[PDB]
Amino acid sequence: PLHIPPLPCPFPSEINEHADAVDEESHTWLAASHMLKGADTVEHFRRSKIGTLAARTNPTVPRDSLRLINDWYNWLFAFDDAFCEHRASALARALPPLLEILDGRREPDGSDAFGLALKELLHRISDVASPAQVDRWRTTVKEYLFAQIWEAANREVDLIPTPDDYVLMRRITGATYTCFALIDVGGGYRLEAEEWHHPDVRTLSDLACDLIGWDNDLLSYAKERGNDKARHNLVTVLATHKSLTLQDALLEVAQMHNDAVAAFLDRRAALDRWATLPVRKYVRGLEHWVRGHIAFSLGSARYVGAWPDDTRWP
Amino acid sequence: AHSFTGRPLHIPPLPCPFPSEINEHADAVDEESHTWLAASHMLKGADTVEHFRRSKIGTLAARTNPTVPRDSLRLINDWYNWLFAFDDAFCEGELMGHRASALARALPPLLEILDGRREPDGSDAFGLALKELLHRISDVASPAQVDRWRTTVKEYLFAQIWEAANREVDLIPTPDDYVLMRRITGATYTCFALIDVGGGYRLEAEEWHHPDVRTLSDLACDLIGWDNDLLSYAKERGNDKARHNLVTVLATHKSLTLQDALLEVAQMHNDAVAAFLDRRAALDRWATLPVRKYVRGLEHWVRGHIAFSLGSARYVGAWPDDTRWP
Amino acid sequence: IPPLPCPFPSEINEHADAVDEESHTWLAASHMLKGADTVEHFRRSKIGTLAARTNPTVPRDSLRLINDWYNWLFAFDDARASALARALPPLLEILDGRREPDGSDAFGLALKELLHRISDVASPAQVDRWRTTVKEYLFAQIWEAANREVDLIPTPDDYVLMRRITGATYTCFALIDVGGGYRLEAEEWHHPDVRTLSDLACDLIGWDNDLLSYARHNLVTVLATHKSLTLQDALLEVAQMHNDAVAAFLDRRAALDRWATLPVRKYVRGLEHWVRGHIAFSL
Amino acid sequence: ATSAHSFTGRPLHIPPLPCPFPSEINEHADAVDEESHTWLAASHMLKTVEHFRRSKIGTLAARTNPTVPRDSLRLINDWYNWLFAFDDAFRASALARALPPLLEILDGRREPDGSDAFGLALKELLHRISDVASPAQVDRWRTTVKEYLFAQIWEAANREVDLIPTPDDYVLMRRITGATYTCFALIDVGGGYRLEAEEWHHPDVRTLSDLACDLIGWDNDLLSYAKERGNDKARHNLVTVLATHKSLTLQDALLEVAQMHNDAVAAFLDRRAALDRWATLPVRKYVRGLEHWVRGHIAFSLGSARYVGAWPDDTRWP
Ligand SMILES: CC(C)=CCC/C(C)=C/CC[C@H](C)CCOP(=O)(O)OP(=O)(O)O
Ligand SMILES: CC(C)=CCC/C(C)=C/CC[C@H](C)CCOP(=O)(O)OP(=O)(O)O
Ligand SMILES: CC(C)=CCC/C(C)=C/CC[C@H](C)CCOP(=O)(O)OP(=O)(O)O
Ligand SMILES: [Mg+2]
Ligand SMILES: [Mg+2]
Ligand SMILES: [Mg+2]
Ligand SMILES: [Mg+2]
Ligand SMILES: [Mg+2]
Ligand SMILES: [Mg+2]
Ligand SMILES: [Mg+2]
Ligand SMILES: [Mg+2]
Ligand code: NA
Ligand code: NA
Ligand code: NA
Repeated sequence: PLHIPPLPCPFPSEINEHADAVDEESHTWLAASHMLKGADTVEHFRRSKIGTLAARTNPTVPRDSLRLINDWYNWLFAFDDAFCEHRASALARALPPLLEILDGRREPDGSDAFGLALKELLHRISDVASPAQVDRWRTTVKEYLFAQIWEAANREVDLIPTPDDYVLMRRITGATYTCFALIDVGGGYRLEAEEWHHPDVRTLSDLACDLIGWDNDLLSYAKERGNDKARHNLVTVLATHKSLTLQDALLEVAQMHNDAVAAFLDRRAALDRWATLPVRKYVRGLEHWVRGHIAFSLGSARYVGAWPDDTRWP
Repeated sequence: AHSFTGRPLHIPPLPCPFPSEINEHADAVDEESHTWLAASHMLKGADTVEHFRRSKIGTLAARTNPTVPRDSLRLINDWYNWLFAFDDAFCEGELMGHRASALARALPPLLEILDGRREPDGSDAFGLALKELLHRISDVASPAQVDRWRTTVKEYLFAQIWEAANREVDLIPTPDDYVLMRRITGATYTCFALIDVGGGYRLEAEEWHHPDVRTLSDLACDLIGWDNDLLSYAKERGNDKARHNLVTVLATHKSLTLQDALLEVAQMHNDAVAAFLDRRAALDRWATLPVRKYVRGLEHWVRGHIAFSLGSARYVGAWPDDTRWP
Repeated sequence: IPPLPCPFPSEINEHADAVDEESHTWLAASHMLKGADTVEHFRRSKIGTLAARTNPTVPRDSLRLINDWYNWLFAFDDARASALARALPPLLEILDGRREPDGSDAFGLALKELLHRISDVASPAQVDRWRTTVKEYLFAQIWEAANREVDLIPTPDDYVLMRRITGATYTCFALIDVGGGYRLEAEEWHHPDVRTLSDLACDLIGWDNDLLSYARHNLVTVLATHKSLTLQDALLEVAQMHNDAVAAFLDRRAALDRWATLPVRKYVRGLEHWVRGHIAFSL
Repeated sequence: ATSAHSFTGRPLHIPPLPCPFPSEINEHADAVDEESHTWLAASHMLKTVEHFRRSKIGTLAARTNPTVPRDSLRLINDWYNWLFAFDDAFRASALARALPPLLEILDGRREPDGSDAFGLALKELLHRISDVASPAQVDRWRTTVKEYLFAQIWEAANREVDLIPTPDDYVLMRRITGATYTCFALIDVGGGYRLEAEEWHHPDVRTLSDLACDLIGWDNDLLSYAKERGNDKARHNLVTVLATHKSLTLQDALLEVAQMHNDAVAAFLDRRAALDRWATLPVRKYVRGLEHWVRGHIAFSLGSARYVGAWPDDTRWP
């Protein structure tokens, strides 16, 4: 029997007071968008309680911010499942129409579910964000879209990516940065250029991004075995490239998690010496995101049901 | 050069009211930067290094950055030499450039170097040179400026996968897809990102990201990409059917003669210049000194680039002798 | 008394009466007011109605902080040039965040508490923005005393310039972005268009207060004295200046609308709420 | 001008003002100084002129701004000339009432009178700063000038009632009575760069700026003490303030100013080490600007006929 290692995290575990209402509202939005073809797919999303992830990762934001962020999470889950998760060339050639919409240079066709929804989200983000904040978000979305071609490339040649390549690319394949980009926007504040881009702030963002990607890899491993051999998963990557048992691969992912937490706490102590209020709120945002994501992933029907009944949990 | 049309082509004029200037350090820095490129071992062939020497890449750096001090010009000239060498050897090359999956899978080691997360291998000429340039930019730029440059480089690298995607299935991109992607496949934004750095100043978040500044930057980027497409068309017929070229795209998708394709590129250039002058008038009403300096930077870049493209051995020699110039 | 037309929205913070009571209790606890009659006058004045009408969008905690600051200003206004100038360095020391205040000055103790509470919800740049406006307001008081000391009515040009800083309006404009939980960047705040709108709004509030409250430091008196006008003609010229400033505000706002970021738009709506809310409170 | 022997009847020892900051001078010092002195002559602000010439104001500009290009040094040199002339040339009530016309010129709401030498010059300098600075940078400078002008009323208030100000009041007010902040406001402008709001206003950067401002004011007070004895009993001078309020001999007051100097240097180095952990390149250039200002000011003041000449012949120099 497999033992899932614990994912210790000293960060506060909180949830937005608007979780229940906004989750239902954002799910209804997703259903109305026609981004998902199957009624069964719509129901699987509903059961996953995507709005619980939104509320746990953004526990401080006002209701209208949570709703906007929840709609964005729903777009990403839908897009990730429907577009991304065969042939790198076909998928690369599909991107420019979407990039046109993202740059606001073209009206989507009436039949383009993903384009119509992305246009609406860009407009709604633009209503509550500065041009710098909008571009910050847009840049992260573009990197995410192009990162999906890299996943398609690995599937096309039927290779498990190497640890070095995977850990680098996992930071942008997961879209976590596109959600970090809405922390200040969601809270109604705005980090200045040298606040946002400060090496300490970037380092904490990168470690938070690693933690969320790796934590999802550990907990989503079981359901990913059912889809292209869990190719894009640190458990599969370490098992394959270090010739580990599944149990030892799970433990190595837990080790990398613990080491990233240690690295986060160290850099945070340095940042604490100089950080302004806006930077402190953003870093607390990263902490809520990492901890809220673990709470969500351990409890979501998206991940839990795929684990065999005899799997042990900490 | 062998003629590729039934009757001589007339290269249309590329009118531009922007000042045409050259950095006073052009001659000395061109030679210094070329020596740096040769010393880097990024280019394997002596013949390749010689064709780069003949192209006078430092003339492009000096014309596009005419105001910057010598140390700035040298750094920017080294960056242009990196881009020319990399674009020719990697992006448009036989091994990586003809399959989306191969090019995509080759990027992560380079991205690692770009993020300052890894020492290049002693034999990785492109990686060692990129690490050196990252460090030299970091010496004279704020973290926001370095990240801005790094972001434009990542956008450029990812964009190359799309070019490879087109080569792989042997298709000419449609006009709408090509004009969108041509703004990021050409690395022009990575050079715009060094205008404030080069001049010793720094646009703040809302200056850089202001819709008016982004619009002028996008129009400048269009002009440079299309102007390069017009003048590099002849040399590009010799590699991959000039697939990534507005002339090929319009000729193919609108069923135009090459002469009519060239004229439609010139019309698009004239439209972009008119759009630039219109948006510049709006920006003039609010622009701070740093924003005005950056926009003058865009104007110098567009005009200096036309002068380079009309005069560089990289482009001129591939045109048949019966080609009429503007 | 001529009308003061104003196309800016008239709104009130829903927390007006709850926070007015809380803030008045805070003022009574501060001992900044000596007389029981003065404390009762302040209670009945509903200073929190001015705070709520001039800051109608801010959350309750922001309204409470701003209401306490208005109470500090009104108390400080209620309580010669040389004496005034020499009284400032101890307030400045508290303001600088350089030393804890003595039990000795009620104004110092409360100013320190407000600085701490502003620092808790503002960036260092925002705190320094507010500090600068408070210093200018304090130094501006000396100028008023200078005129009183030699029994002079100030000239129109001197009065209109100094009236912008004698009234402390800029100290309240400095808490608009803070109160709303956002922050204008240096080049947003200091853009000539944003400074011009800030200055026109400050002009309007000062001139509106002068006219509605109508003595030596009053635009009606200044114009009547220096332009040899009847009281009625002085009142009308003040109303004309008001209408000209409103017109100037709308035209400059139209120019700003071309380029303004969302934070700048929110701030400018803040100026509009302040001008209109001030008139609503005064009437 | 001065005495052979001490006004105390014992030779006075001027304590050293130790400082590990590099002493540098702008390569354009001599040329720009002459040009700036010409400018001042042409302004008609001086009606004094010969002592300024001998004082070599341009040497202070060049020592305090050693890295800036020639055009920046010239602008800064003209501004120093404006300040030295104004401090010399300029009752609390009369002084307070003289400020608004100057404030109007500063805020562009008024043209100066054809006869207003100081207003005409201030207008020209504002426009020349505006030519090479962002609106935020111009407002930074404008704000420090206003604070400087208002601070002169506090000096007039003490003079009017004949009070020596207390150490706590004087030390606070000395940071704005001296106009030092108006010169710090041109460090980034002079260098062709610009600190962001949260760079400029960071507590570490404000602390270093305030300590640098303290150092320059106290160092000037120590070295200008003899000259200021001949002007309103050296009322506005830390030596007078400490001697009066802490019941010190003048010799012990000089030594206490040097102790405060050494304490401020130590505090600067400690805070600079903390700032080193986060500082961006523009912040590092500005902080190096503060160091050059403090050190260049000591070099200038110790060698200046403006200060050295007033001390008795038996004074013991460091
Ligand atoms: C893009 C997306 C799916 C969701 C958006 C919300 C989000 C950033 C969640 C954090 C978890 C992880 C990085 C999601 C993407 O990985 P992966 O594709 O392995 O997600 P899965 O394990 O749920 O399938
Ligand atoms: C990236 C590079 C090659 C040069 C760096 C300098 C630069 C941004 C030049 C502007 C011209 C054009 C956008 C070059 C890339 O396209 P293309 O591959 O069509 O250039 P080519 O026509 O010279 O081959
Ligand atoms: C304002 C002025 C005089 C010059 C501008 C240059 C400047 C800021 C010099 C630093 C030294 C000191 C603060 C001068 C003002 O004090 P004080 O009036 O005691 O100077 P003094 O000792 O030269 O008379
Ligand atoms: Mg997925
Ligand atoms: Mg995925
Ligand atoms: Mg997963
Ligand atoms: Mg290319
Ligand atoms: Mg090429
Ligand atoms: Mg080309
Ligand atoms: Mg003085
Ligand atoms: Mg002195
Ligand atoms: Na700010
Ligand atoms: Na000011
Ligand atoms: Na700025």
